[PDB]
Amino acid sequence: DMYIERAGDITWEKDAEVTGNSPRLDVALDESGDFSLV
Amino acid sequence: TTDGVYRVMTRRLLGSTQVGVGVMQEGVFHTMWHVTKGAALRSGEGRLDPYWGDVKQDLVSYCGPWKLDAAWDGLSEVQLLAVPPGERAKNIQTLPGIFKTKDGDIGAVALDYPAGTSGSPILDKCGRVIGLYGNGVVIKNGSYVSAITQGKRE
Ligand SMILES: N#CCC1=N[C@H]2CCCC[C@H]2N1
Repeated sequence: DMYIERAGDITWEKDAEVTGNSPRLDVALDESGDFSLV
Repeated sequence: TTDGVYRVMTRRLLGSTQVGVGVMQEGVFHTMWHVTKGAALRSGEGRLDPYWGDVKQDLVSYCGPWKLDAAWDGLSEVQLLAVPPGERAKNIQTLPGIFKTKDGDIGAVALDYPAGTSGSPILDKCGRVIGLYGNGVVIKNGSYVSAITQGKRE
């Protein structure tokens, strides 16, 4: 039995930690909702 | 049922385990299908029943139709409002990459978090939810990249 609990407001935070790269990838999406690399 | 970000928990396994995250907006709860598998949810003493879902999109809404319609502009940095298991909600700013598919391009965020972080919202600079994090792929270098998954508002 699953339940939900509030974790916060949805807001943009000024000066949040900035990380991650921006990869451009060729992908395929199957009928089961799984993404894969082409 | 106040608007905001929520953890999705279960007591079926050892202790209390966070299986995902979701967004309450306009009285509707939004998460990824793989988090709940379409099961009903509890909110305090009340029950939330599924209303719409699609395995291929990997999305599900409760109490009403999908309400989130904002889209990534294809240029600006966004924020993942990550809600990791047993940890406080935290904003992470990033410039999305792209998933190129035979049916069009989708934004993608290259950030890695525990599986139970699935359903955390990705936001634009106006605080609008442009999609949910948690359905993606493992690339060559072993890095995880999530699609920015957004539903359709009928
Ligand atoms: N939500 C989320 C992110 C995530 N989900 C797992 C899927 C397989 C790769 C390792 C994990 N990273």
